[PDB]
Amino acid sequence: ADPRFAALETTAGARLGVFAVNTGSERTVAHRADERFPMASTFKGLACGALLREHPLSTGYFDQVIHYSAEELVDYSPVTETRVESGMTVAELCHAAITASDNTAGNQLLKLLGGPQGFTAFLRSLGDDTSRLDRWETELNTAIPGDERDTTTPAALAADYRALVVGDVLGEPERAQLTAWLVANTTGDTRIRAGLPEDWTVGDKTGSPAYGSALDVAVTWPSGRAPIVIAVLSTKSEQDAEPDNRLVADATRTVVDVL
Repeated sequence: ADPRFAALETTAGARLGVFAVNTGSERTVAHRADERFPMASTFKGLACGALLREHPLSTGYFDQVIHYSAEELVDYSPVTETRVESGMTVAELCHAAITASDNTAGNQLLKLLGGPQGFTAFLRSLGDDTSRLDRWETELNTAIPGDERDTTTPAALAADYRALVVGDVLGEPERAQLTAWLVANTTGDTRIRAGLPEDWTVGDKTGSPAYGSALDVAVTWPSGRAPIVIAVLSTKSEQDAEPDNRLVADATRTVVDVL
């Protein structure tokens, strides 16, 4: 393994999990890639993918309006709080869940999927027998060390995003829309995006649960080359620790250098 990852995590006082795959050559880079970390808001992109697979755009399903109540609003609901009166279409909830990380939007997608259990069943349907979602927003962010609830691994998370964005799990309109939402993410500018060459196209989904956790998963296209899928998950030993965005960016640049 490349010694940069051990130095990165030791200096940052964090446990660092990395998995990246060049989908053209199949070369990989892995550090703690099979260890569990919180999945947290990285579930939101997968939940959109699950709904897109269960209800293709051509059915009209994404045009229906969900009339969620004000009582269902949880902490950090930047879009959904502004639309309680009118409701939001499923497509708008997906946009909010991915690009703004809206927590009520995430719960609304979970409801349509049959809750955390139905979402986890979708992960199994991708061949992911490791990741699991157990709770709703915002309890799923507790990130207690050792607790397997609401966890993934760098390798499993990368595989799932690869299958939905690069691979052929979804139909073509659904794959394109999921890709567009990830590329339009607004929450990731200091994480994986900050470690990549400026010219690469990037779509990503972040999360920042407790225990100083900084998570990001991305698909990136170097100019005219096959995409690279990158998962970088980090967490710390103290509940109230500070997430380290620059750790995610630095691990990403290390991946670029190795691949």
